[PDB]
Amino acid sequence: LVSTEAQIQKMSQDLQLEALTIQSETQFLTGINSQAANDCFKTLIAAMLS
Amino acid sequence: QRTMSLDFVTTNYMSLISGMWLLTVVPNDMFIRESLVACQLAIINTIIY
Repeated sequence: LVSTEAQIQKMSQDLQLEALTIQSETQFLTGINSQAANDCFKTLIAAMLS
Repeated sequence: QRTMSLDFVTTNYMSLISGMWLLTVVPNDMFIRESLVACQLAIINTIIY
């Protein structure tokens, strides 16, 4: 999920050069986002430690 | 003797069957090993296992 703001600018100026688009190798499903993977990783660890 | 490096997508099942043809013609001591493996593993996990 996470990267800095300028790396989005650093990855947009070479995206048309190096075509790496299906490197992530996943089948999409409706209701799948990365902000819930980052959320469920935190409410599984922090609900165990407390 | 310039070492090639394959690049492909795993969702393309035809690029893996046509990837069964390079490795059986071009000798595998010529592809780079980080990309010879990930193409040999793509044929294994999808086509023949």
